[PDB]
Amino acid sequence: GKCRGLRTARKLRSHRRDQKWHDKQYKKAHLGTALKANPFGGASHAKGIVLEKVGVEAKQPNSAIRKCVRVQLIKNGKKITAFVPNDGCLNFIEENDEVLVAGFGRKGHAVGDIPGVRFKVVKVANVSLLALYKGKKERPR
Amino acid sequence: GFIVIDGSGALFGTLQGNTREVLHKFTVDLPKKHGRGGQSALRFARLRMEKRHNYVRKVAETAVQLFISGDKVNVAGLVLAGSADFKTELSQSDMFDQRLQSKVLKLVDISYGGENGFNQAIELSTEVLSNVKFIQEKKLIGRYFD
Amino acid sequence: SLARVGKVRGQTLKVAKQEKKKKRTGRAKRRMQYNRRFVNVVPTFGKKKGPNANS
Amino acid sequence: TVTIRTRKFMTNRLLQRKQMVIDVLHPGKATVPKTEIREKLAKMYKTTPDVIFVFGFRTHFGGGKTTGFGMIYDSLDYAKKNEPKHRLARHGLYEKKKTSRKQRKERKNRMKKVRGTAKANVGA
Amino acid sequence: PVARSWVCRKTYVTPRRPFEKSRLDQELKLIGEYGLRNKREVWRVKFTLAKIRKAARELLTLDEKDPRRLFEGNALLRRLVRIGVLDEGKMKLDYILGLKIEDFLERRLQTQVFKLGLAKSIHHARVLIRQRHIRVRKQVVNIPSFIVRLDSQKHIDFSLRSPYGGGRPGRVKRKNAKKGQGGAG
RNA sequence: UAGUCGCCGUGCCUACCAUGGUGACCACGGGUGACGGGGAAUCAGGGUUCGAUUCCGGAGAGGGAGCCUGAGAAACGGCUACCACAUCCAAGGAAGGCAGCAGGCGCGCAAAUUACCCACUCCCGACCCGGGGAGGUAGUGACGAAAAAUAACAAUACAGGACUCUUUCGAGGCCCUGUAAUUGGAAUGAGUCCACUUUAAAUCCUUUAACGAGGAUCCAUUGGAGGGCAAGUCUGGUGCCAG
Ligand SMILES: [Mg+2]
Ligand SMILES: [Mg+2]
Ligand SMILES: [Mg+2]
Ligand SMILES: [Mg+2]
Ligand SMILES: [Mg+2]
Ligand SMILES: [Mg+2]
Ligand SMILES: [Mg+2]
Ligand SMILES: [Mg+2]
Ligand SMILES: [Mg+2]
Ligand SMILES: [Mg+2]
Ligand SMILES: [Mg+2]
Ligand SMILES: [Mg+2]
Repeated sequence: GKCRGLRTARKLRSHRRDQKWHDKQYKKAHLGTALKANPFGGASHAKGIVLEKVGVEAKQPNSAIRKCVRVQLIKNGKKITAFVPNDGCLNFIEENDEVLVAGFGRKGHAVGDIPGVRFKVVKVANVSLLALYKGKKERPR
Repeated sequence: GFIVIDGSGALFGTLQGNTREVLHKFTVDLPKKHGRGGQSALRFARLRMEKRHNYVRKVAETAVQLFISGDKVNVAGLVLAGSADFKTELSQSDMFDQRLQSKVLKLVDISYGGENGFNQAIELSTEVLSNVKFIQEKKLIGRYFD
Repeated sequence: SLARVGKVRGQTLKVAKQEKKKKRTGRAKRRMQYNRRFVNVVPTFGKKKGPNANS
Repeated sequence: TVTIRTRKFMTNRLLQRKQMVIDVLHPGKATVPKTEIREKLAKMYKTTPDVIFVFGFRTHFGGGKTTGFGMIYDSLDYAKKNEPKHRLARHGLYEKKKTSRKQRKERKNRMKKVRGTAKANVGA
Repeated sequence: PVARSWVCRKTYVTPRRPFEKSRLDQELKLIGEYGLRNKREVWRVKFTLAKIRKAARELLTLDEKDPRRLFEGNALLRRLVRIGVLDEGKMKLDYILGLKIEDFLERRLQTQVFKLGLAKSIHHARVLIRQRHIRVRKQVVNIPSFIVRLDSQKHIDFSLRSPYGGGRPGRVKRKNAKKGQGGAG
């Protein structure tokens, strides 16, 4: 503070109330455009259909072909590049199957090589992708 | 695609030009009509129709899962199938999607409920899959057996 | 390209896992660990080598 | 090898009876049954064992002490006149009816449905 | 609307730094000494201590001759002297800051039993206690954590209903006696 | 100012006069993913966010409106309309509202058995006698809290360490600590399971006979091992490929 007056409570509080908005994160929390724009709409997971398999190329120093997958959500209809992680797990993901998608730990921010891919697959057809990779369970056919 | 319903159990299967495929099948323990007499029998048909509709909800959910793709069908045709008016509840149900009602290709009755009935419902389809060589074969070999 | 999916994990040699003596558990296991820290060894000169330090 | 002291004993002037928590000592064995307990209190209290109704014993953990509440009524006629239905069916001399509560309710509404003489025909 | 309590809380708090090498050392030293099952078991003690130090500061911070401070301090003192940590001559809440966890861990029953010598090891002592082998003033004790007051410390001995006590042998001697007897004939 | 209504005071309403009232001390208007409070989470001290939710107060039973009956209702498990939606007809007609309990459809990432009882607590009624999906009791339930098993001991070897001894290496063992698929018997539930108790009738738990453990095979997991960050330069495969 600078006005250390005994009766400037109002003037102070007002000033604070104006400047909280210049903080980028508060504005992020309280204006709705971010929450609405986010397809997750303040959610951890979201279900969606696989419609095509895509090999997105990595950024520099690194060099790799990341295996992503174009899902279309049911509730909104928005389109997402959900990335499948680990080794040999893509042969499992068949086309036209429901997968539960989650975030990527960054709250609206791209991560490393995969440019603009904030989402990863957890399940396939009520079957944990982990269980398929480990070999505990099998795909129902 | 093909959905096959029965009080016994369901079955889902696809159909290429020549090849016939099977996607999924399942069971549900829907308890039967006798259930419990005297006390329940009068209010049995009402509770049972609710439970049958719940089975219908599960079948409906499978058709959305399969035949819908972002509220838009990816597979071209969808042949619903069942006996005792199972398919009609699936057709007219509100869970069944409207963009899909636009493209309801056909509903088909069967007996016993299953793969042979799935095949028969294809035979009722026949005229619907006129472009397919499988249908032209079905018709030609039908005359050859005649 | 999408040709190379699942190459290496597969081509590696699927070796069967060998059997081992079951490890002690619980309170007793923690006791043993304490003992391997303090009560067994005696003071030694220099820098201490790690538990799994092999060479 | 049983021993029995009394606890919180009291003289009720309004039912003219005595009531007390029976502190038992019973090392090395299960909760002793009520039939024997009643005969033995009967001989304890110089009263017939017909009237002594005792209940709610609970053996403590460790196993050398149960605790159950007890009271002794002046007559059989007065006790039967003014005693719980569940506490007689404990023994069997009384026996509650075994018609389920929902079936009584369904009876009530089924009788509630029809007017007139058919009421008699309502019961089966 | 229901007839229930729903009053419960966590009894402990985890440490703020997870991989202090000195901390790991300390928890292991104390484990080795007293035969505990895990680290939570200690930390819940750390929580009780946290409560004690925080209240102790509150009374020291109050003005002297506060009737609240005197009564509350003397009650805390009653509990500590009863357990028999501080001496009744020694009772004054400044010494609580010069005070350590080991004195409270000393009055656990597994330790007090090994110190008494009636158990070979501290771990054996634990196995006995959990095996319901011993009693205290006609009360069977299943729980090793039981804080023993000084009054009830002296009266520990074997139980009468026990294979070790004057009673029937346990399940294994039942098997070894029945099996060995059958081996005889 | 004078009346109307109303149980009274008042633009509550009617008529006649006067022309006032609020505003940078943020009115007015718009928003609120806002029923309120008692409280919860977090914390050095200051503070920050949350609080539909078992206690209190408010409002509401498809949408709005209107009313009889009553001490008390603008009642919704009472009526009458219009609107929205639904059910049968012999064609004239009939009947409707789970934001009560169970259960169900639908939405979804997302949520339980159409169970038993007035025996406890209280309530209603003309009541010593009736009723109570309020309530209680069981079933499911890894939202979470408390305690606590999955081995302990001895004797033999060995490696070591305080002792005597020994030039070291070794020797003597009152002392030990650890280890050794080397033996030795001692001890337990979990469970199985007679019998009571429990309790409305049961169940669970506590007590108790009889089986129930030597690798006490009655097989404890999840994540990690360059740094951040406790912890393999061990071995084999791949070679900017896969990850
Ligand atoms: Mg308050
Ligand atoms: Mg309230
Ligand atoms: Mg209020
Ligand atoms: Mg309302
Ligand atoms: Mg109404
Ligand atoms: Mg109703
Ligand atoms: Mg009502
Ligand atoms: Mg509703
Ligand atoms: Mg009652
Ligand atoms: Mg209820
Ligand atoms: Mg790090
Ligand atoms: Mg390290």
